[PDB]
This record gives sequence, C-alpha cells and structure tokens, in this order.
Amino acid sequence: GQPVNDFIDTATRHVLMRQGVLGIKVKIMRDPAKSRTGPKALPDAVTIIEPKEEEPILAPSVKDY
Amino acid sequence: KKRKKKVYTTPKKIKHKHKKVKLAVLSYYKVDAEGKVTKLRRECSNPTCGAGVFLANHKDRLYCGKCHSVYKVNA
RNA sequence: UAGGCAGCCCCAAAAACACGUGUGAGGAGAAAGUCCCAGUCACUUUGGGCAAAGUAGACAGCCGCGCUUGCGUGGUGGGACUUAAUUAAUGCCU
RNA sequence: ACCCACUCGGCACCUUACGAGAAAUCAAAGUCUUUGGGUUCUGGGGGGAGUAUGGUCGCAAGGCUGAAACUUAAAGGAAUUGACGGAAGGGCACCACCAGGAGUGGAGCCUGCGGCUUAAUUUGACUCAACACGGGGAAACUCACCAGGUCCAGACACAAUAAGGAUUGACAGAUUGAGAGCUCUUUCUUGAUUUUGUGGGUGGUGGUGCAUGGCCGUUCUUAGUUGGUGGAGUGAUUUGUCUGCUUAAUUGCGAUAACGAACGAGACCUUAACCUACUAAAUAGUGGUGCUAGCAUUUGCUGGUUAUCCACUUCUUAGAGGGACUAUCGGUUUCAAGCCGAUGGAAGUUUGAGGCAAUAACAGGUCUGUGAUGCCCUUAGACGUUCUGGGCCGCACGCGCGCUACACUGACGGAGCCAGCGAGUCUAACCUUGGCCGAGAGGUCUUGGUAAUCUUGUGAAACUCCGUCGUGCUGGGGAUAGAGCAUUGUAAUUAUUGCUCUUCAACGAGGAAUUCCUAGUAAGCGCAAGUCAUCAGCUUGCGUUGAUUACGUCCCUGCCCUUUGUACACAC
Ligand SMILES: [Mg+2]
Ligand SMILES: [Mg+2]
Ligand SMILES: [Mg+2]
Ligand SMILES: [Mg+2]
Ligand SMILES: [Mg+2]
Ligand SMILES: [Mg+2]
Ligand SMILES: [Mg+2]
Ligand SMILES: [Mg+2]
Ligand SMILES: [Mg+2]
Ligand SMILES: [Mg+2]
Ligand SMILES: [Mg+2]
Ligand SMILES: [Mg+2]
Ligand SMILES: [Mg+2]
Ligand SMILES: [Mg+2]
Ligand SMILES: [Mg+2]
Ligand SMILES: [Mg+2]
Ligand SMILES: [Mg+2]
Repeated sequence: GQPVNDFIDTATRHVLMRQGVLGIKVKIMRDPAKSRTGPKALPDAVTIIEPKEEEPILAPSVKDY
Repeated sequence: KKRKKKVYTTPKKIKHKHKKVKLAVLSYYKVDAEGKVTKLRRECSNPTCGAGVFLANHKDRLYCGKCHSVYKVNA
C-alpha cells in the first residue's frame, strides 16, 4: 500500500566479487509521525481523544456578567 | 549453439609491404660536376599540392601518388 | 385430407409374412472392416525411461522384369473369419 | 425373579498421577542410585544364523541343543514437524462444475512451434506457468545463420625493426559483386603517428540461468505467517493460530489455557460514476444580442465576432470539497457476526475496476535487453566489427493462438448517419484542412496545428430506411493466379502494400475433444496506440449495439485445511 511510498525508501545494488555479482537490498521505514509533510499517521491508526470526564452539576448556579 | 570449424575454399591472402628502398635523391636529382642539380620529374601542378613532391613516373603517363593529379610524359 | 389464409394449387397420411431380395460348393477381377498382426531405424504417448498401442514415414525383405556378371527398372503390404469395438483401472521403475 | 445395602472370589472397565517410564502408556510396567520379600527362566550392537557340525528325539516332516570364520557403524524403540497416500472428512474457485451464451476442434488462409531440405532455413522457451512469447508484423540493418571481401576499431610495457627511413594511404589496367591499392606492373607520399614477438588487455546476439545478480512468472491473488507473557511436554514441539456460524479474506462473531499483539488481508492510492453548491476560463461552450445577413416570411432555421458585444459556467475542464456508511424499515440467524427483500439514493456485487501486495521457496525463465556477471571459449584467416548476397517465409506432415465464411437476423447499391481512448513536424519533413489532377490508389500548390487551438466533431463501422437478389455452392464465400496503374523503400525478386478487371477453391453448421464468460459483463461492431519508411489477420487501450443464463454445489479438475498411516525427509 501507498504507506510504502509515504514512509519507506528502497534501494537495490550490485556488488562485484571475484566469485560473482551479489544483489543487496536495503529497505527502511522511518517513523510516520516525523513525516511533517502531508500524512501524519498510518491510515488505520485511529486514536480517539479522551472524554475529559467532568463532575456533573446538581444546582443551576446561574452566572452573570 | 556452438560455432563449427571454418575451412575456406580459397587460400590465404597477404598484405602490402612497402618496398624499403635505398634511394631518395638519385631518382629526381641529376649529378653535375659543378653542382647545379636539375629535377628529372614534375611536381603537383594542382594549385594546392606544392612544388616539391616529385610525382610517380610510369612507362606511358604520369600519376602523382599524393596530389591525385594525372598528367602526360609527352608535354 | 387431419389441419393452414383453404373451391382449387401449395405443405402433408398409411407396416408384413414371404425364413425371406441379405444363401448355396458358387468361380473370378477390384477395396474397404478386424483377434492374431508386422525385420531394422525415426517420432508420439511420458517429467523421463522402458513394457505395450500408433504414424500416408526411410531402409528393407517379398512379388517380378531388364541385355548380364555388376546391377538397374515397377508395386514395395500382404496374411485369416464374424449378426452393431465392448475402451474398468496407474503398468512398472526413477 | 427383581430392588437396596454389605461382603469374599473373578473377567474387565472409567478418572487421576499419588508413583513409574525414553515415551507410548502403566493400579501395575508403583512401593528402584532413599537401589535387598522368596524363586525360576532369558538377553548383552546389527548381520552371518537359529546357519554348519556333533548329539539326541521323530516314520518323515522336522523338533531340542547349538557355533565359528567372516562382515558392519549402525540396526533398532517411542515421539515431533513436514511431505506423500490409488485413506476418511470439511472448504474454496466459469485459469472447476450446474444452467446457458460465444466459440475453437470441421473449410480456406495469417502467424507461432515440432518435423524435413539446405551452405544457412540462427536460436531461447515444451503441462497449467512454451506454441500472434522474447513486446521477434525480420527485403538492407535488426542477425547472433550461411557464403564471400576488407579493417583492427589488437590499448599499455619491454626487445628489435631505423630515420642510408619503421610503415600508413595510392590514379590507372588485371583480379575482384565492388568506382576495397584486397592483392598483382608501378614509384608517389604521410612520416615513434607504424610493423613483428612476448607479457597483458579488449570486442564477442560465443558458452554456462544446474555458478550468479536484477527482474519476471509460479506456489498465490489464494489467505496465510510470526513472536511476548502464560499453560502442556524431559525434549524436538505444541496451545495461542479453534469445534461451529459468517466472510472476498486467520473477515469477523463466538467457543475457549489462553490473554494481549505484529506482518499479510483490510485499511491505502489511482481511475470511473454524482454535485444547477465554490473558483474561474478566446486553447471549452451557452443565451439574448452590442453588430449583420440569408431563406422561408411576420418568427423558425442559420451563417460570421468578443476593443467584428454583454451575461453565465447547466453542458466542457481541473483545484478545494461534499456524498455511501451497506443508510430506513421488515424478515431470518447463537436475536450475534452477518445475510436477504423493500424504500430511498448518482452510486447498495469489497459501489465498478485496477496499483502496491506477507513468510518460505522453484536448481521456473532470461548470460541473446544490460559496458550485471564468475569461470570457460575465441582474440586475427576472429566466435570482434564492417561491406555485398541469401536466409530465418523453403514443404510428403502434425498441433495451437487467430481472421474470413457456409447465408434472407442475409449479399450488393443509394440515402440518414452518432463516439471515445489517444498521436502530431523545423530537437525536419509529422497529423493533415482547402484548391487542382487522376476510376482508383496516388500525385501538385498551399493552409492550421510543437498542440483543449488543426487533423478532429477523427461526419467510424455496426446500425436505421429505401431499392436489386429470392434458397440457387447463388449476386453467401474469396482461396489461388494473370495483366497493368501508384505509393514507401538503395533495393518490392520469394509477388511489402494499395488499387481496376478476370478464375470463383474448399466450406452445406463441423468427431473425439477443448477454451472463455455473471452486467454495460458475454458477444457483435468499428476506432485509436505498441512495432513501423511501408505492411496487423497480433497486441495494449477505447467507444457503439448490447443478451440468454445462475444467484448454487463439490460431480470433474486444481488448491487449502483437519484427522489418519508411513520403513518417506533429496521427502513417492
Ligand atoms: Mg470371571
Ligand atoms: Mg554388550
Ligand atoms: Mg550380538
Ligand atoms: Mg480447463
Ligand atoms: Mg455446462
Ligand atoms: Mg469452430
Ligand atoms: Mg485444425
Ligand atoms: Mg548476422
Ligand atoms: Mg587492414
Ligand atoms: Mg512458552
Ligand atoms: Mg503454530
Ligand atoms: Mg492491499
Ligand atoms: Mg519467426
Ligand atoms: Mg469525438
Ligand atoms: Mg463476391
Ligand atoms: Mg483480371
Ligand atoms: Mg500402515
């Protein structure tokens, strides 16, 4: 998926040796929260913000300015 | 595939070797007692060859060898 | 004529024994269908081998002929006996 | 006789692991390194071998007793994982089936491959996963095949050649396909710029893909793969990762010594479908008309513009967005996951379609895509390169992908006549309008377009209508061949191709068999693009017309999982 283009760089390289050619591949996924250009998280990383529970009131206690 | 052997129906050819000759002055320069030497053969009469090339004589006609020009002995 | 557009014309109804029109011992020319079939070589079937089946395929052999010793010139497929061929399988190794 | 509660003796059985064992398992196989109740028999790695001999018993068959020489590093037991099974069970999939549709296989031709001939008809790939594949429709080139002719484009170092000159290059005639001084008659010239030998390098569509990389195909477009803590086992290992239901899915619901997670899947991205809501626009249009004119006539159809007008972005385009989430209702199901129907909605098949796509692998393909490559070969009369010619297309034969037809749902003639995807030349001759010539292809002078501007509105075919034919191998069919007319190309010869006439081949719905396919899909039809100077019967995309059939199953095939068996583990 497109997260491989957003967060992953891929390299392939031939190395010459006296026995033959060797194929080396390096795949690196850097942190998605450090992207700072476009996407901020993974597409399925759904974080719900805290409810911020509040102590319920009983009396009206009208306030005026 | 692998290549087969090559046996030609014609014999081997040889390359041109230039005749190493021990003459450059006797062919064109005539011996004189005093030392006034005349030339025995013409030069490039083309405008852009020069006047010291001492062209190739033959039995019937003249060829340069260098300046490409063709002339006549009976001139 | 049952019907159809229907008076023509047009398209379309109606069975059984002859031991029978499927013989003889029938003889002969030309070719087809098959258990058993073919000498070597090729391939086709197989992942690949063999064992079996197949191919109008090359050499054969065989049948002969030519003026022959050497050879060439033609076919180079021929056999035997049955009321509609049925294919049950992987048949065995690497 | 039966019921209940006891008891002694017995055949067994169920749970557990006190305890044992290598484990399977075992109330004995327990009370064993914390080792001793009594007693009998038997074994000392595997073969040779229960063989030879001797004895003894037997009518015999044979029984009992019973070696050695020699030979070997394992043989064997239990259990685990995988693989396989002509074992069982459960799932899935138009590269499977059902029901159907179109076919192919039948006929002629195009093309690929095998076979044959040749000096060469170059090779690679042979089940799916080779056979219109090497994006390979090759006249030169492609070429690596063959036959001929040159050139080195043989670096660099050393030793000579020797400047009384190492050697390159030569018109002319012969030779040569050759207007190659290739070489022969010849002397002209360039002038450490060369030549020879060695070392060494280089070129090589030369070999080795079973030495290799990369890439691609396949398992697998399926749904599978892991570890953390805990549980089980001495251990390899197992559970988690599952009976069941559900899903495209290890998708979830649940069950539950498992609980919570990661990769894959999904999510994601691109494209298509909607938006009278935003932004706009002479490279896109629309309406009145600033302007004007035509015809029919009292306004319809238009022809010409944006300083030869204004307004607008519905249609057109691309930026930001919204919209679908299976939404509301009903039924059914563990009232769960879901599934189905109706309503609504542009969209209710993962909304349609693709891109990326897990772990582990294949002696899968390519050395001939690579100046990716180890090794090997060749390196000069070259297996290097170039020039000429031919070939890859050769034809007793076989198979596959294909096109054209067997006709009236038709063939031919006339008329109407709509797309969409795209491509474009001075980075030289590209897409072509218009005018003219020519039956035709084609030719001439130009024009517009480097591109939403022109081709182009690609005025496409199929199709709709009207005629000719009237069931006739016929006006269905166009195989083959002859003559000419033109294009592209140095070259059309083996006919590149187009065009006019003439011949009208087989084919009369095609066997065993075999392919693809569930919706704007199959199929019909045409169009654009790859290759290309030309040539498509091929391929990649596009649009027009647009079905029938079923919403299922494991019958066949293939794949997966579970149990099971194994003397397999290179794994049938
Ligand atoms: Mg008992
Ligand atoms: Mg012992
Ligand atoms: Mg022993
Ligand atoms: Mg099939
Ligand atoms: Mg069917
Ligand atoms: Mg057919
Ligand atoms: Mg055929
Ligand atoms: Mg070649
Ligand atoms: Mg040379
Ligand atoms: Mg553990
Ligand atoms: Mg596991
Ligand atoms: Mg995905
Ligand atoms: Mg070919
Ligand atoms: Mg259009
Ligand atoms: Mg005709
Ligand atoms: Mg004619
Ligand atoms: Mg058994």
